[PDB]
Amino acid sequence: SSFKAADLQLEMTQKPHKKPGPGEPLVFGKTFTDHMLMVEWNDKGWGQPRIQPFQNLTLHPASSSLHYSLQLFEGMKAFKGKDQQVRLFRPWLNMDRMLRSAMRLCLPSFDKLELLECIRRLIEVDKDWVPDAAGTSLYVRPVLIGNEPSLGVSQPRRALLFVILCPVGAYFPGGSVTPVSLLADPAFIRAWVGGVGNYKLGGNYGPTVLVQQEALKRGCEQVLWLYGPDHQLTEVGTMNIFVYWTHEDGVLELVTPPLNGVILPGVVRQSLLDMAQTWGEFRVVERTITMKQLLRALEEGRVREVFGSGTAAQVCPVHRILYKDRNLHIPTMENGPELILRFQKELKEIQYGIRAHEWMFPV
Amino acid sequence: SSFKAADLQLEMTQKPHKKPGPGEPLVFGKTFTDHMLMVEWNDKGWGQPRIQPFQNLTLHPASSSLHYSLQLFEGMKAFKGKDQQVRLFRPWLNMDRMLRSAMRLCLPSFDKLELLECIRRLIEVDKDWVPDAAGTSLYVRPVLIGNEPSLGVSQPRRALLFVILCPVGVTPVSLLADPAFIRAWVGGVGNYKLGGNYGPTVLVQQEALKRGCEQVLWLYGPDHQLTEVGTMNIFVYWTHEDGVLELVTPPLNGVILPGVVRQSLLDMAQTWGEFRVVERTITMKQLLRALEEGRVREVFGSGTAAQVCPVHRILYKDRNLHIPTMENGPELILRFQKELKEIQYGIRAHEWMFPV
Ligand SMILES: *Cc1c(COP(=O)(O)O)cnc(C)c1O
Ligand SMILES: *Cc1c(COP(=O)(O)O)cnc(C)c1O
Repeated sequence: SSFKAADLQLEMTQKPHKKPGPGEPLVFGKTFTDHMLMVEWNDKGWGQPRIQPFQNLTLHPASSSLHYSLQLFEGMKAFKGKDQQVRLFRPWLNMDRMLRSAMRLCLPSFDKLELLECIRRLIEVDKDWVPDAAGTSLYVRPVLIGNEPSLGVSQPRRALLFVILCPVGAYFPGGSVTPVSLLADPAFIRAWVGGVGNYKLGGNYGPTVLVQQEALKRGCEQVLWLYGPDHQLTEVGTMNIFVYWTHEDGVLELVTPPLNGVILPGVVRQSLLDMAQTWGEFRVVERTITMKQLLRALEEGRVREVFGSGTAAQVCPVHRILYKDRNLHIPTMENGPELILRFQKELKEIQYGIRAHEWMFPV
Repeated sequence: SSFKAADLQLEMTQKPHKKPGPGEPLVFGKTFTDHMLMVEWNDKGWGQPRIQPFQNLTLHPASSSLHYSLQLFEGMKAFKGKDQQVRLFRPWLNMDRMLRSAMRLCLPSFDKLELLECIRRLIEVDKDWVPDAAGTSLYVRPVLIGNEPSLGVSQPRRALLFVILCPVGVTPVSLLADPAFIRAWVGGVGNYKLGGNYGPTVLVQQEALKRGCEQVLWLYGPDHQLTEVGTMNIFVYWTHEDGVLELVTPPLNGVILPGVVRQSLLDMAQTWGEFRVVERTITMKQLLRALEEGRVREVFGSGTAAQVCPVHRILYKDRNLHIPTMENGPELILRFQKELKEIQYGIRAHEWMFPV
């Protein structure tokens, strides 16, 4: 059986931390709120969920979370409207994804709606920490880790679920959208079919640090993850990739790679697909995109916009790709970027409550 | 630049724990020793290395070790002979591998010989925990984790290196060879002992058990290359297609973890000079043909925990493949086990052993 939100214990902080305040820079994931959610799992099942003061974790040196990466995480945002109302963006999908990640690592199952209610209560306690300035939000970070005090590679008989919160600034401060340049080198592979790249597991990220540093040395901001001998475009850093172009059959379309096992099923990715399909102005498809297809479309002037999608960036433009020592210029910014700006505006209006929408979950 | 063993902080335990005996045969890595090594790193450099009592770690909930798997480990054994002398098996190779793993994850550099001396001093302190019975030893587990209190995916500005010790204690195994499960890929990180390569294997091992097998035979590529057996390297002893008797193991092209036992078996077999010893790709097609022609003598896995482990069956594409390992002695396996034990327990003096 799962832990219940009705069994939630609340321990308030005796020493509250000084809040950043409007005007001061909010660097991504470095500032933390006053409280955290904590739920323990053992042989007898789940314990009662607790909202306790922000504090360090006490782990046994042999904890399987530190030796065999029995760890997963989620990432979603809570937004504060001008009237101080806080709302979460499609959290049910993050709960769905978190459970799939738990099953892949043989970690304990939980009830998705009970966890969501526990998270709603946590954000409610720390509601004053959610910033209200343009483009700002509260990043919610749920984590489930194996906590077995054994060096055997096996299913944990002990686990720990915790949630921490971070007030974060605008990804594009000032409102102006800025593009990223990408390094596309086939020597670096993020995931493989039959692997775990389609799950938000800690293991998929650590190996990317060295690759990102190589991208920075070569003058690029992020990595374009290529897959297969045909160099299929999969991800842009930790974002899903979208290409807005006129296809080889002459039809205007928005394309993104299909969920074949090497793509992480993003919540923003699904939201852009749902939004574009509702408009019905162009074809919306999930199909494999190769470097040779992109190269042919660029020389024929068929590419309008290329972008990445994700919780941190929302919609991020791509203007340059460094491939085979040659610089490929993508006319994303010269085209507005019309579609990116339209997606950003509509997401902003839904997120900050300007538009009523079923996608938003009130806190 | 690096932490020094000369700068070692010693904090001996008060109120020690009860040492186990053969009254209850212990499970692998569940019983721990009295002390542990601990070294902290920050952007200004390494702190003082400490031998302190076995205690819990205190980590910030945003520690990069827990979110982005900035973690690596090592595994080596210490053996106690009849004259009570404790010796480590080729630890210099484990230190080489650990530093390579560290660089791959953008974790801090350290001097390999300074860490080895700190580990020697730690085992020296907990010397009475190392058992002397047949087939028993002390498993040494060094770990290096990222410890930056940031949710940004970046090079950690804080790290933690710790070492814990475990007193630990031939039957063949059956393997599941399903191409649907991939452990590692060329261009990936399967050739490094990173925590991230192990968590995803738990469900695959459960699938092996569900299908009646004991371990997983990891296949790679369109030609179904045999890469690893569980957390062990794979060896095949056969008469190859050219009619020559040989011992083969997959090469270090990126999908194979460079095992210390693997290297030791290759070195030992090369020194004898009785048959051909090579590093070459082994495919399921080659194995199937060799089994039908009666050319396979023995197949086994190698690693610190299991040492030399016989394989008697492989379940591939819903077909059972009997490997005649046990019906061929197992001559080579027994010879490897005998010679390793002689070197390990100090019956025969060798340069491979590091005295504690
Ligand atoms: C987190 C992530 C995404 C985007 O997911 P969102 O749910 O949209 O935040 C895409 N790709 C990778 C590799 C990711 O880790
Ligand atoms: C640890 C390990 C080995 C064996 O290495 P040894 O140094 O010989 O202990 C082989 N393969 C994998 C996947 C391993 O994790």
